[PDB]
Amino acid sequence: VKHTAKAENMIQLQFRMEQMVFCQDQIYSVVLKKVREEIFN
Amino acid sequence: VKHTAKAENMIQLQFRMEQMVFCQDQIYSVVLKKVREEIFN
Repeated sequence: VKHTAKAENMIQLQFRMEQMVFCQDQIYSVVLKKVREEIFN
Repeated sequence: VKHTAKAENMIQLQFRMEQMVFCQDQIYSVVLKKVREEIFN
C-alpha cells in the first residue's frame, strides 16, 4: 500500500511539472525539422 | 507660407500614423521573399 501510494503521487507530481511549460534552450533539434520536413523537402 | 505650413503638418502627421503598426493581406508575398532568401536561395 505505502509504495503504491507513493508511485501514484509521483506520477501526478511529474505531470504538474510538464504543464508549466519550460521552453528549453535545446528545442532547436526539433525547430530545425520545420524547415526541413515541412518546407524544403 | 500657407501651403508650406499645410505641407509640413501632413508630412509630420503621416509619421504619426506609422507608429501604429498594421498591414492586412499584402504581407503574404513578402513572407515568400523570406522563404526564398532563408531556404532555397
